Amino acid sequence: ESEYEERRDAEARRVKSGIKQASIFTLEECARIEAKIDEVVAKADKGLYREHTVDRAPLRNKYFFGEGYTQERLYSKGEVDDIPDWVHELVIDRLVTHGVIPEGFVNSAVINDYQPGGCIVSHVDPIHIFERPIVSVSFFSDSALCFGCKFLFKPIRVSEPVLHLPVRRGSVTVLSGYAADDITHCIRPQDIKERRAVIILRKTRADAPRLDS
Ligand SMILES: O=C(O)CCC(=O)C(=O)O
Ligand SMILES: [Mn+2]
Repeated sequence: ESEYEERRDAEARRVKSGIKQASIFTLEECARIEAKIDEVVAKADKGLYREHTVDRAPLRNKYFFGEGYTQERLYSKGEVDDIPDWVHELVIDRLVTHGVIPEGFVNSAVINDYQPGGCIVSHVDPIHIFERPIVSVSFFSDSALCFGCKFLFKPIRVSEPVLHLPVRRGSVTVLSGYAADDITHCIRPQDIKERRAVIILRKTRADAPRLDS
């Protein structure tokens, strides 16, 4: 019934207005990047990174490069590891060549690695920390990015998405405007049925607040 359908669809159009998607990477180019992601996981497992580079959760690990953060604040310089050369060579440079982002934009790369059933709770990328657009490239498997969900308790549930955005393996997702600023996004446990990883590429604001030593 409407007005529900009408009002949901109206906001979904607003969200979509701030979403651009690209492919660019072939599946063979994806497998190559996936091999590098596996190398990062292995290196972290051997404890070869700086402490704040690696954050571990039940079904999800995050790997912070370039900049890390926590009212959110960046860590002091040198607390997380530098962006690996392969992220520049295989991912950032490709997106620059294709005009998705300008040269020198990206100074933060985060890899999220999800096991089946993994998720990330609804949030807005800290607007006082990160410039827009926010760019992500997805790997290993197909999934979906949802907008506007609430993660509820008593009992545990995730509410209905305002927008459900399919994200194929190799998909490039570019968030701006409404989709980046005016609504949350998340990954629902139900949309991670197999291992999936994502590289999130961002520019920190020159005036982003930073912890001191
Ligand atoms: O997994 C994704 O595509 C997005 C993850 C995300 O939004 C985040 O890590 O801040
Ligand atoms: Mn996010």
